[PDB]
Amino acid sequence: VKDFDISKFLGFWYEIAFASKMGTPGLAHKEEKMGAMVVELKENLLALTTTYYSEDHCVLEKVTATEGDGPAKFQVTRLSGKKEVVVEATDYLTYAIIDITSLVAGAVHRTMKLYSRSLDDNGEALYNFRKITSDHGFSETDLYILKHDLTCVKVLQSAA
Amino acid sequence: AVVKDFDISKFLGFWYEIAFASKMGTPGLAHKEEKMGAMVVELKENLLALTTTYYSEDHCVLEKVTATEGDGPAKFQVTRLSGKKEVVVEATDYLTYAIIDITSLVAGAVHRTMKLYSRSLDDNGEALYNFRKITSDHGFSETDLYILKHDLTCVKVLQSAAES
Ligand SMILES: CC1=C(/C=C/C(C)=C/C=C/C(C)=C/C(=O)O)C(C)(C)CCC1
Ligand SMILES: CC1=C(/C=C/C(C)=C/C=C/C(C)=C/C(=O)O)C(C)(C)CCC1
Repeated sequence: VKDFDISKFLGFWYEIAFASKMGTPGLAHKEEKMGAMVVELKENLLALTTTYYSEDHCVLEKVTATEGDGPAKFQVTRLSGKKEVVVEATDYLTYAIIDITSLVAGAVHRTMKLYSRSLDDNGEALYNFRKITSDHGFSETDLYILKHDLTCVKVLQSAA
Repeated sequence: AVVKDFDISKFLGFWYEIAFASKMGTPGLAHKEEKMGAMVVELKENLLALTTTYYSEDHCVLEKVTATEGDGPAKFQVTRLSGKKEVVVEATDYLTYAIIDITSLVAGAVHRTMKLYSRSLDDNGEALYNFRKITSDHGFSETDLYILKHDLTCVKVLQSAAES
């Protein structure tokens, strides 16, 4: 996305689907639980709190992202384990498809996800996710549509 | 029928179950573990012999069953000791997929289930898109759709029982 403006993406986002190779497984173992994300802007850094299911438990991760050479490219430096997240597509109103490249201590991981402001009528967004991820080298076998168990969402709604 | 220039000749053989809708229931789907479902369609004479596999938690079940035509082209009737089923073909491109509507009678649940069959395991994009639109205007929420997990353990048992 060239013309990007983060004021528009602040807040609570529901993780609808992900694609991973890768697955182982993671997420879930058984049963899958849905994930979610909170985007805040904290002192010119993007402060982020995600939740997701991981072998028997709902993980909560709080992270910081610094903007990386314009537009919709962000970078998360973990203990010298980088992640690179790019906004691939967005209609600026209901959904955003994200591309994550992470280096988890040697291991490279290439993830794509579909976030949505809503748990309902995500069909157009889902169809675009399937076109874009096949374009990025993922097959149908690599896409996971999250089951609508909300336990983790609810945990994140409450606080952190 | 709902599609009206249907010929079963076009639909014989192997099909994967890609998604279903049930209300819501739871868981449903399946339970745990989702295991991919599938079907073999055989034309005996005056009868459609169908053999299905699905995960009934402890194992993959192969179930063989018969269907007869029930006036109007795309409509079939299958009777089981559990109840009768009216299945109708709602949509098809005649080449890669079919969306089926099942009105069931299993001892009292006047329920419907819609299922998406496909010829293939990839490039189901447009079929899935359609399926979401049709299930939507038939009373189903996104919550009621079940996109099947690509675990193929039952499927390979179906393929192989039919293969050899
Ligand atoms: C969801 C989302 C966004 C994501 C931002 C970041 C920073 C995502 C990081 C993801 C990681 C780091 C995932 C992982 O490791 O699984 C932005 C604000 C672009 C647009 C609105 C929706
Ligand atoms: C899949 C499929 C077809 C299905 C036929 C029948 C007879 C389905 C019965 C389903 C039941 C009886 C399901 C259940 O109870 O879950 C036909 C040949 C129309 C078109 C090609 C794909």
